[PDB]
Amino acid sequence: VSGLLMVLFKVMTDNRLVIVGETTTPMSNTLSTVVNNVLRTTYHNNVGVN
Amino acid sequence: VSGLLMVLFKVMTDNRLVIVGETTTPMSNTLSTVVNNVLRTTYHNNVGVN
Amino acid sequence: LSDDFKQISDPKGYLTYSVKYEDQFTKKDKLRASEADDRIVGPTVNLFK
Repeated sequence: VSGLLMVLFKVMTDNRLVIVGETTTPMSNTLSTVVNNVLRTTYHNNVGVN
Repeated sequence: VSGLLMVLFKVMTDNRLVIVGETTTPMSNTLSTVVNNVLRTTYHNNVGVN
Repeated sequence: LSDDFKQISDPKGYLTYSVKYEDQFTKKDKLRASEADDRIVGPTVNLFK
Protein backbone atom coordinates (compact mmCIF):
# COMPACT_ATOMS: atom_id res chain seq x y z
CA VAL A 1 0.00 0.00 0.00
CA SER A 2 3.09 2.15 0.59
CA GLY A 3 4.89 1.01 -2.59
CA LEU A 4 1.81 1.64 -4.73
CA LEU A 5 1.70 5.14 -3.20
CA MET A 6 5.38 5.60 -4.10
CA VAL A 7 4.96 4.53 -7.75
CA LEU A 8 2.30 7.27 -7.98
CA PHE A 9 4.85 9.82 -6.73
CA LYS A 10 7.45 9.11 -9.45
CA VAL A 11 4.95 9.37 -12.33
CA MET A 12 3.76 12.74 -10.95
CA THR A 13 7.22 14.36 -10.63
CA ASP A 14 8.18 13.41 -14.22
CA ASN A 15 9.91 15.81 -16.64
CA ARG A 16 11.10 14.51 -20.03
CA LEU A 17 11.04 15.73 -23.64
CA VAL A 18 11.29 13.22 -26.50
CA ILE A 19 13.86 14.11 -29.16
CA VAL A 20 13.87 12.62 -32.68
CA GLY A 21 17.19 10.80 -33.02
CA GLU A 22 18.84 8.27 -35.32
CA THR A 23 15.81 7.94 -37.72
CA THR A 24 16.34 6.20 -41.09
CA THR A 25 14.22 5.71 -44.23
CA PRO A 26 13.86 2.46 -46.24
CA MET A 27 13.02 2.00 -49.94
CA SER A 28 9.90 0.55 -51.59
CA ASN A 29 12.01 -2.01 -53.48
CA THR A 30 13.35 -3.44 -50.20
CA LEU A 31 10.08 -4.19 -48.35
CA SER A 32 7.32 -6.81 -48.48
CA THR A 33 3.95 -5.49 -49.71
CA VAL A 34 2.57 -6.34 -46.25
CA VAL A 35 5.20 -4.42 -44.24
CA ASN A 36 5.31 -1.56 -46.79
CA ASN A 37 1.84 -0.13 -46.07
CA VAL A 38 2.48 -0.17 -42.29
CA LEU A 39 5.41 2.27 -42.54
CA ARG A 40 4.11 5.79 -43.15
CA THR A 41 7.35 7.16 -44.66
CA THR A 42 10.09 7.08 -42.00
CA TYR A 43 10.44 4.66 -39.08
CA HIS A 44 12.23 5.89 -35.96
CA ASN A 45 15.75 4.47 -35.75
CA ASN A 46 16.00 1.65 -33.28
CA VAL A 47 13.25 -0.97 -33.16
CA GLY A 48 9.95 -1.60 -31.35
CA VAL A 49 8.11 -4.62 -29.96
CA ASN A 50 4.42 -5.01 -30.89
CA VAL B 1 22.46 -59.21 -71.43
CA SER B 2 23.75 -60.26 -68.01
CA GLY B 3 24.33 -56.69 -66.77
CA LEU B 4 20.86 -55.58 -67.88
CA LEU B 5 19.51 -58.56 -65.91
CA MET B 6 21.53 -57.44 -62.88
CA VAL B 7 20.28 -53.82 -62.98
CA LEU B 8 16.75 -55.31 -62.83
CA PHE B 9 17.71 -57.20 -59.65
CA LYS B 10 18.84 -54.11 -57.70
CA VAL B 11 15.68 -52.10 -58.48
CA MET B 12 13.55 -55.06 -57.30
CA THR B 13 15.28 -55.57 -53.92
CA ASP B 14 15.00 -51.86 -53.02
CA ASN B 15 13.90 -50.61 -49.57
CA ARG B 16 14.05 -46.87 -48.81
CA LEU B 17 11.81 -44.31 -47.09
CA VAL B 18 12.16 -40.60 -47.93
CA ILE B 19 12.41 -38.30 -44.90
CA VAL B 20 11.75 -34.55 -45.04
CA GLY B 21 15.00 -32.89 -43.97
CA GLU B 22 16.61 -29.45 -44.02
CA THR B 23 13.60 -27.67 -45.68
CA THR B 24 13.52 -23.85 -45.68
CA THR B 25 10.93 -21.21 -46.66
CA PRO B 26 11.62 -17.99 -48.64
CA MET B 27 9.70 -14.68 -48.58
CA SER B 28 7.55 -13.04 -51.28
CA ASN B 29 9.69 -9.87 -51.15
CA THR B 30 12.82 -11.86 -52.07
CA LEU B 31 11.65 -13.61 -55.26
CA SER B 32 11.05 -12.70 -58.91
CA THR B 33 7.37 -12.76 -59.95
CA VAL B 34 8.31 -15.59 -62.36
CA VAL B 35 9.99 -17.83 -59.76
CA ASN B 36 7.43 -16.93 -57.06
CA ASN B 37 4.44 -18.76 -58.60
CA VAL B 38 6.52 -21.93 -59.16
CA LEU B 39 7.18 -22.41 -55.42
CA ARG B 40 4.06 -23.72 -53.70
CA THR B 41 4.99 -22.56 -50.19
CA THR B 42 8.14 -24.41 -49.06
CA TYR B 43 10.95 -25.77 -51.25
CA HIS B 44 12.88 -28.79 -49.98
CA ASN B 45 16.30 -27.78 -48.63
CA ASN B 46 19.07 -28.57 -51.05
CA VAL B 47 18.57 -27.87 -54.74
CA GLY B 48 17.30 -29.65 -57.86
CA VAL B 49 18.22 -29.72 -61.56
CA ASN B 50 15.38 -29.30 -64.08
CA LEU C 1 17.81 29.60 -18.12
CA SER C 2 15.89 27.54 -15.54
CA ASP C 3 15.84 24.22 -17.47
CA ASP C 4 13.10 22.30 -15.63
CA PHE C 5 13.05 19.13 -17.75
CA LYS C 6 15.88 17.16 -19.38
CA GLN C 7 15.67 15.57 -22.84
CA ILE C 8 16.30 11.96 -23.91
CA SER C 9 16.97 10.05 -27.17
CA ASP C 10 14.38 7.27 -26.81
CA PRO C 11 11.35 7.03 -24.49
CA LYS C 12 11.13 4.25 -21.88
CA GLY C 13 7.51 3.49 -20.95
CA TYR C 14 5.88 2.14 -17.79
CA LEU C 15 4.52 -1.19 -19.08
CA THR C 16 6.88 -3.82 -20.52
CA TYR C 17 6.79 -7.45 -21.71
CA SER C 18 7.95 -10.72 -20.12
CA VAL C 19 8.19 -14.32 -21.39
CA LYS C 20 8.70 -17.93 -20.24
CA TYR C 21 10.14 -20.09 -23.04
CA GLU C 22 9.94 -23.86 -23.49
CA ASP C 23 13.37 -25.06 -24.66
CA GLN C 24 12.00 -28.11 -26.52
CA PHE C 25 9.61 -26.60 -29.10
CA THR C 26 11.66 -25.74 -32.20
CA LYS C 27 10.33 -25.61 -35.77
CA LYS C 28 12.53 -27.22 -38.44
CA ASP C 29 11.90 -24.44 -40.98
CA LYS C 30 14.53 -21.68 -40.86
CA LEU C 31 12.63 -18.87 -42.61
CA ARG C 32 14.21 -15.75 -44.15
CA ALA C 33 13.40 -12.23 -45.37
CA SER C 34 15.06 -9.01 -46.62
CA GLU C 35 17.12 -6.64 -44.43
CA ALA C 36 14.48 -3.88 -44.27
CA ASP C 37 11.94 -6.70 -43.96
CA ASP C 38 14.04 -7.66 -40.92
CA ARG C 39 14.73 -4.31 -39.21
CA ILE C 40 11.19 -2.93 -38.70
CA VAL C 41 9.79 -6.33 -37.63
CA GLY C 42 12.91 -7.79 -36.00
CA PRO C 43 13.25 -7.67 -32.19
CA THR C 44 9.50 -8.34 -31.87
CA VAL C 45 10.08 -11.75 -33.49
CA ASN C 46 12.78 -12.57 -30.91
CA LEU C 47 10.44 -11.74 -28.01
CA PHE C 48 7.82 -14.19 -29.30
CA LYS C 49 10.11 -17.13 -30.17
